[PDB]
Amino acid sequence: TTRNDCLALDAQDSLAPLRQQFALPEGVIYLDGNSLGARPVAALARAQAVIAEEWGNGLIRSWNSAGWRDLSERLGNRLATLIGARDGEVVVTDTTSINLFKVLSAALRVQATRSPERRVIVTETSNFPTDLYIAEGLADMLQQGYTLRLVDSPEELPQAIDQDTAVVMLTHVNYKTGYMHDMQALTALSHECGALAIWDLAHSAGAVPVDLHQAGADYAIGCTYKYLNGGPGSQAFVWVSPQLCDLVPQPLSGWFGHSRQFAMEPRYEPSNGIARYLCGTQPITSLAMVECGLDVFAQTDMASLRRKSLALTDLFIELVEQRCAAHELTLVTPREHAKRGSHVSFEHPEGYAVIQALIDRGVIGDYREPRIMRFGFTPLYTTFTEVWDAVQILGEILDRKTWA
Amino acid sequence: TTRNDCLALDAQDSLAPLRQQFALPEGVIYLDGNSLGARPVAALARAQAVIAEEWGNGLIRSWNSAGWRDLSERLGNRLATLIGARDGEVVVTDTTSINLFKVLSAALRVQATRSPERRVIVTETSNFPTDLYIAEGLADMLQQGYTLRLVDSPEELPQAIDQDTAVVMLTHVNYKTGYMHDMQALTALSHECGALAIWDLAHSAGAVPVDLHQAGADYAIGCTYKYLNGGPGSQAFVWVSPQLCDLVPQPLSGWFGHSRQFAMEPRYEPSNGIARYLCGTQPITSLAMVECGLDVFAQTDMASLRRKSLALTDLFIELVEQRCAAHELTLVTPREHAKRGSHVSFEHPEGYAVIQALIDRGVIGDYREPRIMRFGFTPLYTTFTEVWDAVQILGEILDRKTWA
Ligand SMILES: *Cc1c(COP(=O)(O)O)cnc(C)c1O
Ligand SMILES: *Cc1c(COP(=O)(O)O)cnc(C)c1O
Ligand SMILES: [Cl-]
Ligand SMILES: [Cl-]
Repeated sequence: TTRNDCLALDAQDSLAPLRQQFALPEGVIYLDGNSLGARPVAALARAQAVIAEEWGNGLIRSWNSAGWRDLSERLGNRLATLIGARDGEVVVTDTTSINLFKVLSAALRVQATRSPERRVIVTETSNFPTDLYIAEGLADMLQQGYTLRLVDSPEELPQAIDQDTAVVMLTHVNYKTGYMHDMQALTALSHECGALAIWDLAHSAGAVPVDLHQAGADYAIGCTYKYLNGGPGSQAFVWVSPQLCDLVPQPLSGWFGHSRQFAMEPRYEPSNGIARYLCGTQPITSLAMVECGLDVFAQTDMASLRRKSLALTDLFIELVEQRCAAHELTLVTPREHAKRGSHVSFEHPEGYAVIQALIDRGVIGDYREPRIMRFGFTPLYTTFTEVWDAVQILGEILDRKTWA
Repeated sequence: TTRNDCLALDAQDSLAPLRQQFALPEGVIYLDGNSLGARPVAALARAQAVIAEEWGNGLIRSWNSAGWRDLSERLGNRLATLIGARDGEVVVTDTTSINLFKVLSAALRVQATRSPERRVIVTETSNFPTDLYIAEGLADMLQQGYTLRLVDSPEELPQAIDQDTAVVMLTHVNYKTGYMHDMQALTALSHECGALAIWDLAHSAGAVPVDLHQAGADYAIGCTYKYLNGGPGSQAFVWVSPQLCDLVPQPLSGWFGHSRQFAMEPRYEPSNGIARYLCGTQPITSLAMVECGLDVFAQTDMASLRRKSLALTDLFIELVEQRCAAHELTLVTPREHAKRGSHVSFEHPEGYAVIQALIDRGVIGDYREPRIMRFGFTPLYTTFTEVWDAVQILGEILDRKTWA
């Protein structure tokens, strides 16, 4: 592959116009949109309106006159289009850690009636730390004998899922390796074994095709600030299968989840449907900007984005081997597309130092322990040519030992 | 009292210059800053910088290069100055409902070791609904025999607090009546009885003098979007007495509360101190604007604000009686200052209709069930003359039966 081949790929790229809907800083090749999505141009004006007009002038009236009262649900309805969910099934609220607590609590309470004695939550050792920590906090508070089974690889999951399994809790795309689980198959296997399946979509929603209904998933959660480009710390989302949602309340039972059809008397009464997963007053300025990120996706579809994403990661892996073969890089992301998300990770003995030398030259990925260099490929605003230019900078750094 | 007396009060008002630090809409007399605080002028430019510069240009780098990593703690440190807390004791994160869940869980777990068999959480029937609902959700998830004792008036609290009381959970200023508890005395009595004391400061922080250390309080939570003027749905805060903080973990154990001195391995390890009450990634744009509200308070103190607040509520009550005596208004807020917060509530048979007729004329309070008309007085940006003008509009409405 040559630079000219990459320039041609960009010329043929039907998604090219969508890049213009983002305000990217000059000179930067941003390969960390899997950790903080780049900014849609419209986010600035949207926030200016929330602040100056809705808050500043409307004040408390804006709960009605600016639509704030149903923002979590309208945003959920938009996001649903990207994950095989329907209207009235998704809300955007709180954070991924919090939402996981809500659905894991709901799942264990469903299984306490259905199948008591089931006490194990199966997951992976390399799961995103907060998912582990939240599951550990919940189990520690409940007692007992709720315990966590950490499995050291994806292939060991089937033997760890058995009659003792209350819940299988997995992040669909591994935050370190970029390995992608087969959602439908691991869900079917969880159900076969009697367990409910909870999927963290942080590295999936807006990155790869997801269809929660088709997969038979029970609960899901994820972030809007990564591939969905919602802004820094923008609120997470939660989806619950209509089969399960109204069976039990979730424990973070704040007033926004109270039924809207009856007055707020001393006794909590949950809303029918997903609105029961609402809790408290949401940071509105940050919440409103989620819309700007979602709006860009409306101009294409996840099949088209998946296609460009695979072309970008294929190109990155190929170019790194082509240009940097004579250095000590080890691919940790699967070569096989069905097991691949939208990022690529290489290990390197001085991976931290190389990542910082790259950042020092405007090529921004990130470092994960141990020794992993992670690069996210975001087809909405990443070009093929900038992949070439990024690898050339990496090659220059490695050849010159700039990292030292 | 006359309008000219009010004009003179404004001329003598040493706090008058602080009003100019808020961008208020023309023609509005805003008496709902106890529900959504008015906008500091600086909030717009602050958000513009977060969006355009920190997010848009800095991207993921801003976790370091814009201070995002310690924002919750720096904001907590600022807020601490207003509630008798010290550095390293307060964080601004999540919402009041969520934070209450964190501290109530911590309190019950402390009491499960200290004094098992204690199973009652005492509170009031007229407590803000979400506080009740969160306590109900937690008790319902734990089991058992955790139960809630709802007390129908402030004077009935002493007899409800006994040897069975794990926790006394109270909102310091009643959201409906504006009645203010004696924090120090009810805390002392809770401790005398063996209970821990949790105080919701939603209608207290930034409104009345608070000193959590002097009061001997165990845990506290509150909002930044009311009297602290942080913006719509701006994040809540939580304080924990240093005596208790490190005794147990709180159950919403997300990664931001992990110790910063050690790597993020599979096992959660809480930070020493208040940082353990952090959980997940916070909505940064909304969080940053909390600073603008806190900054105004730095230019005065809570004694001075308390003084002007009492002068405003005294004036409102007096003017309403002076001008509206011949109508069916019933004062529900205590006349006695030591039992009074910073708002005034009147009951009226058609209270809802009167509140909307007032809103229709730009005088904005709110309606609480049943039949309560609530008006918040915010000395940072409320003038004495606008109190006069508001009452004159109320008088015109009542005389003409405009509410019909
Ligand atoms: C305003 C208020 C709340 C708000 O709760 P959120 O979870 O922030 O919506 C809670 N409790 C009390 C007493 C309040 O006054
Ligand atoms: C990004 C990410 C999170 C973030 O959690 P917050 O509570 O939003 O900070 C959680 N889990 C996974 C798998 C992630 O990729
Ligand atoms: Cl990540
Ligand atoms: Cl309120």
